[PDB]
Amino acid sequence: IDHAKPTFRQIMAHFSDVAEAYIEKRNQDRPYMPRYGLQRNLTDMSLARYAF
Amino acid sequence: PRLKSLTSKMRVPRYEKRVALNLDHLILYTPEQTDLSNTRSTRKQFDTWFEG
RNA sequence: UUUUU
RNA sequence: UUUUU
Repeated sequence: IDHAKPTFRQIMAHFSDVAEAYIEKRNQDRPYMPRYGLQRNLTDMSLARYAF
Repeated sequence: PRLKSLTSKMRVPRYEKRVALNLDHLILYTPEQTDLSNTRSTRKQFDTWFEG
C-alpha cells in the first residue's frame, strides 16, 4: 500500500473479469453472495455480479 | 417417393457464402420441454441439496 | 479526479 | 426471472 503512487483501487481496477467468472462459477454451484451488499441489503441473488 | 423435412436452399445466415451454419444433422434432438427451462433448476443443485 | 473498511 | 404463509 505504501508503495504505489496513486491509490489501491487505481491499481486493482485491472482484476475485474477474473473474479467475475470466479463468482459466476461458485455462485452457480451454491447461493453465495459477498459481504458488500449484505451490509447494504441487496435483494436479488442473481445480482451478486457487481456487489464489489 | 419420399423425402425429409429440413432443407438447404432455405434462407439461412452465412458467415461467408458457402458456409451453412445450422448443420442439418439435428434431426434427433427433442428432450423434454420443461427439462430444458429455467423455471426448473438443475440436476447438480438437486444433488447438492440431497447431500447437504 | 479523490472520499465506499 | 423474482414476490403467493
